[PDB]
Amino acid sequence: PVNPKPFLKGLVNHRVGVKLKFNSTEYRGTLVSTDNYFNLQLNEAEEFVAGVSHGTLGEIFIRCNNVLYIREL
Amino acid sequence: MKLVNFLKKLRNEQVTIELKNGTTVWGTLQSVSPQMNAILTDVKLTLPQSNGIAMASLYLTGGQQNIASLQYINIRGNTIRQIILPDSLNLDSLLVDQKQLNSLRRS
Amino acid sequence: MNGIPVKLLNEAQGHIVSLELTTGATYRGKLVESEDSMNVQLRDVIATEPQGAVTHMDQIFVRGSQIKFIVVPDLLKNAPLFKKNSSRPMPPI
Amino acid sequence: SKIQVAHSSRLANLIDYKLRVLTQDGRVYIGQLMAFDKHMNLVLNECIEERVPKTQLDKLRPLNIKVEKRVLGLTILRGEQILSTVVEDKPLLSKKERLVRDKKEKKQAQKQTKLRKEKEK
Amino acid sequence: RPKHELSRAELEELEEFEFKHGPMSLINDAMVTRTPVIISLRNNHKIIARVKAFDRHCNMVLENVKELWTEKKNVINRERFISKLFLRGDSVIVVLKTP
Amino acid sequence: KAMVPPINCIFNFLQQQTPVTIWLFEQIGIRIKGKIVGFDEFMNVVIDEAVEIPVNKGTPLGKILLKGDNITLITSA
Amino acid sequence: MSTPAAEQRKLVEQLMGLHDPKICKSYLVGECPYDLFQGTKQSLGKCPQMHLTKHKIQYEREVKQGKTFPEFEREYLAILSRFVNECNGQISVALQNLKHTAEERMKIQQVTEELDVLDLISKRKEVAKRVRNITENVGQSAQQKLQVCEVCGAYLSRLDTDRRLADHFLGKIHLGYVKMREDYDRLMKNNR
Amino acid sequence: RYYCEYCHSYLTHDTLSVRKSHLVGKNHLRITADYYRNKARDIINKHNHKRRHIGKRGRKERENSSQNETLKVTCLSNKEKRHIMHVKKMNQKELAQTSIDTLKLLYDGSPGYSKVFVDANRFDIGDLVKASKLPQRANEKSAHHSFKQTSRSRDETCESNPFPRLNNPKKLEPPKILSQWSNTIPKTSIFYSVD
Amino acid sequence: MNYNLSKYPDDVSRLFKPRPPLSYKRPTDYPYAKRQTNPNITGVANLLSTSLKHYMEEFPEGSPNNHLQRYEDIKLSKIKNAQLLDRRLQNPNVDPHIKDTDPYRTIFIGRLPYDLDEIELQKYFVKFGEIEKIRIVKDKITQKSKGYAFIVFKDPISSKMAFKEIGVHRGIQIKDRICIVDIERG
Amino acid sequence: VSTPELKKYMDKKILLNINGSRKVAGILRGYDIFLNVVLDDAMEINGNNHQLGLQTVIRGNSIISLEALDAI
RNA sequence: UGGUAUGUUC
RNA sequence: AUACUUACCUUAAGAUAUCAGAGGAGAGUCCUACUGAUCAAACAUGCGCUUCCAAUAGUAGAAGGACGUUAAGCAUUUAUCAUUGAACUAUAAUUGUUCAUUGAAGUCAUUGAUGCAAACUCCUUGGUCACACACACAUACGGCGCGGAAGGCGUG
Repeated sequence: PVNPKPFLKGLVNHRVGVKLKFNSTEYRGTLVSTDNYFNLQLNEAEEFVAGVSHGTLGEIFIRCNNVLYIREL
Repeated sequence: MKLVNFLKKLRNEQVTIELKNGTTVWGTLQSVSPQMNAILTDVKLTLPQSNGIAMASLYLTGGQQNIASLQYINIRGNTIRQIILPDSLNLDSLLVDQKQLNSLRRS
Repeated sequence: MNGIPVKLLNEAQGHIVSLELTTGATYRGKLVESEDSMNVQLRDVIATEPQGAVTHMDQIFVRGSQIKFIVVPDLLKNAPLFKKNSSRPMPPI
Repeated sequence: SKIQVAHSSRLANLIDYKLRVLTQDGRVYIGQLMAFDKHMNLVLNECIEERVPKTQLDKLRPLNIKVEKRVLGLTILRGEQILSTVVEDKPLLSKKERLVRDKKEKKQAQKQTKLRKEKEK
Repeated sequence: RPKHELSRAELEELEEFEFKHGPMSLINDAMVTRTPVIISLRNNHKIIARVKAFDRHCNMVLENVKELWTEKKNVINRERFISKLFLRGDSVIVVLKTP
Repeated sequence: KAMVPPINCIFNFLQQQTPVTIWLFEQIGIRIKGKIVGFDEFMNVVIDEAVEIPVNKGTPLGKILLKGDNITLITSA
Repeated sequence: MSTPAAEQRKLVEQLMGLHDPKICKSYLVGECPYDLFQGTKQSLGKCPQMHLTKHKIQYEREVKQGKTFPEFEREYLAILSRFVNECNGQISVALQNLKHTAEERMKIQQVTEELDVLDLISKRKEVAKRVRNITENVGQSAQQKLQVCEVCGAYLSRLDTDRRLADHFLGKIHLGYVKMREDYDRLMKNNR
Repeated sequence: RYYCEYCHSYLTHDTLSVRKSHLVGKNHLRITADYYRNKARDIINKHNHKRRHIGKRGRKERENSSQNETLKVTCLSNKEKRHIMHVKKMNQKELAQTSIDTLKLLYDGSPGYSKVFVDANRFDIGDLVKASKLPQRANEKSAHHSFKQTSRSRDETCESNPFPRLNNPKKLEPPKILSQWSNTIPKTSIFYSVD
Repeated sequence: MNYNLSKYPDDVSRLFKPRPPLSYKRPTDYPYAKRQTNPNITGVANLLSTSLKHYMEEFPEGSPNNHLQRYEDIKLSKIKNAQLLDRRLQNPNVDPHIKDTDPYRTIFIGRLPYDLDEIELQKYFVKFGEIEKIRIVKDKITQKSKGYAFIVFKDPISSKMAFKEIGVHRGIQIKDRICIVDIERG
Repeated sequence: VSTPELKKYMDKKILLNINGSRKVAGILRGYDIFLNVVLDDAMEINGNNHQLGLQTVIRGNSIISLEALDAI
């Protein structure tokens, strides 16, 4: 019924979370823009190493090479 | 807007290349493919402080007698991690991007 | 387009070749039918796992990206693909 | 190894040289290239594959090193799991002899085209 | 829209439009305001440097590179100052821009 | 019977809305359980009601756009 | 395409009421004749109506349990009847060409000249002349030795062995036309 | 587009169904087999001799070698050396093509002859024999041979042919000898053999 | 090794006796179950806290980009040239040379010769209808013939027929050139 | 570009290997130009047994080779 | 506007 | 070899080095046997240039190997789990000890594998070249013979 491109254009301006492949880097922030190669741009992101935080980051560009999934809270 | 054409303007430049295996390669550039398959001459390569696969790749190239001195090495694109240019070269004149200037003039 | 090595791999069809995989398992058998994407099919396959043991498959089909190399027989040392100045007898219109 | 590899040569000029090509594992293949492509898939004549064992690696870490050599003959190696290639040994016949051989191949190819034109008539 | 059926020789204009108004807004802001960015790489080589050029493969030219990694045996931090660098987009995990 | 291509296999798997077990990469990766709602040509599969269980205490995850390069295997639980 | 990712994108874009003229009813029921003759020498060109896989899956799910539509079946029956009439006209033209080749002017003149000289001892001479005329007729028929295929209307041979004939029967034209004949016979058995 | 380097024939846009059918047809088989045979014959027949290195020999070697003896050189005419080298080439090719086939005809009445030596009921390579029959799509290739097939099935047991001497066997072949050294055979046998 | 599926004869197969099987030894790399990059990569928030304060203190100012400045100067020069072209093109009722009669009988002949005269143009225009006025347009900065003229005839139908006869036969052959005629397009 | 020649594996039991040990034995129902494999009645084999649902689809990136368990 | 391969007759 | 039938297919595009100026064609584009500069290729050509080219006034030796021998050389390390029975150390899916029934795969290799070290033998390569068996050198060595192999630089 749905496709990842209308779901991902509608995912803009939401507190989303992105897990990486390494199980020690998870970035949770507000999505700004996303291209057709699915590169991610976030704002006021937070680092999550194995669940626990380390500090706020801000405007950040997450490459689609190292993403595993993106979630909606 | 591929920056391999920036490296095509870097002939006879005495650079270093850190590979993804971990090897630092000091040598002069001769040519580079558009797929970034770069050939180098007057080369010495060194694995710093380990990775036993990188030590095997360092020794099994002939000319070891851990700085290995080799005459001519071609390097594949996906094994290049980063390349360090000499600081005496001016980046403001080599990055003029004449193909991008012609594409902007064609618009 | 295709290139010389994929034409050489398509040349030695129906011959005893030996593959090595990326994991370390070495296969050896008769090539059934090679493709341009190097997804090659072998028959009477003898296999050596990276653990060391030796087994025998009847009909294997390996994907081209998980191949380290493949050994063709030596009589393909002299091939017309290796000729540099072979002219072309009047291609059709 | 005092070979003095050419200073401005590429893969079209390095053909029929006894290469010593390195891979990601370090499984070094020694042999003559006879063809390549865009993905750098190299055929290797009289090729040998050499490695070092895990016990020899401790001695290699800072002398003699006992490498393990297997014989592959004429193989065809892919360009994905390779890292670097160098020129180890020069071929048998020289540049002038290869030039005379290439002129003989061109004259033989022109004679073959004249024979095809004679058979077409 | 499919990529092969857009047009011929006008894909560079769409690539520049995606550069100005897409995920490339941070690499564009760093090269015009000369702010230092922190690129974390796939082998713990964190780079603090200024961006000089942009590429489709995210091949980035960096000037006044201060790179830092951590050796875990025991725990030491080793840094290096490199004047000019051409970084491949394969190694890049993430790019952070400071305000 | 006939041939069932993988795109139509995932399309029928989408229509039936069976319970889904999606595997991933090795020991770092974590097996996910959910229900498929969307996919594309690069196999970026969108799943809902996701509970993750590591390789041999599951936690809810919500709605997930799982990318293609880590997807290994899809089963109907 | 040169890349397979564009091929997969094309498959997604062509895979993702229902009584509309845009949907090919012969493909919605199944085995469209414009699909079974796509790239062969007997090609009809291109189907003007669009083909879809999601509509075919919905029609299969409806015909599994829900219901059936007789209008698309009647349209497919009319299309199969028109194509079978065109193929029967082509087979009749091939049979007329074979009958004209068997009844050529010089061949009938040679047969009449052989039969004019065909007329105990006289009965044995007439039997030998009839055997010679049969040998001449067999030599005249062996110059082509082309039969007529009873189903697909192509040309066959009697002296040809069964392996080349089995290679002939496994084509796109013959499989498609046998499937169309099976569908036409099923619809004529259901209607009558 | 596709070009066969062997048959020197072109093709349309590169279809796998056409290229697969091209390597099965008989003309490509003949040209490919003849080309491989001629290239193997050329790389065997190429006498790549070593480049000679003649040095100024020692004095005492010259006083020793020029006083011992002078040997005689034998040499033949053109047709003689041509006929001898042609006989040597046919002998080399008939030795390269031959093989010892004594175990196949020596265990012919064995109870497991139909399970190993028949080469069609073999387990590991019998599917390769049963797969490519060369199905003879020409009627003349099937109508040419009019002899029996004598296909021995696997299900032949020990009940069939119980006594191997009543069912008429063949006397085994004698050990073949070299025809150039056939004049030194003992002309007198040990025992009297009849017929 | 003894019996083959191969379509080649036995004389080819004796030449195709393959290499002996490869002598297997123990591998050196990690297996593909263990092939991965490094885990537990820490976050970049520690560099923005302590290392950024030492990094900004050593280089408070960045290097200027001469290539980006040259590209921006080229874009600004192109924008200024486009603005000057728009101001020159945006700024037929405020022209004294175009103060003739209505354009229904006023045709325009363009790409004419630079050394032509008004008498030959009037003789060419009066062949297919009576001409009321003729005016050759020139540049204001220099007194050179640009090759354009406007001829207003007495009737619109005769002027339209003259323009069709002059533009249908690949341009009217005016004595050194082929000048086509069309509407004034006012 | 080219469709892989898996026509001989149409109604036969195959055994995929996944990345060094995950041996999924199933019945090949369909494939693509990406070597994505559709298996009916899958079964995980470990050196123990584990069932993998009725139907499954397996990504061609993790697929290395496949053994034809059934005779052709 | 064509190509590749195969089977009959002269 | 001609004549005919059948099976499959009938094509991703654009271009051929770069920069500056002048002229022509109705801000943008094209052309110049148009002009200057850079670069690439080919053919010649020279730089007291760089490296190598094996005794014969002997029965040798340089480079690369043996997938050759002594050599089964010398020194080390392993050669399956579970249930139960007669005793049992015992936190285990009785692990440890002696014997056995049964259950799933079950590398061959222990004359095996790794490390160490010497000797002998045999293969492919060369200028196995022209004169002579000679007293030079702090500006360390008259590189001022005929060539060949590899390479650098410069000119047309």
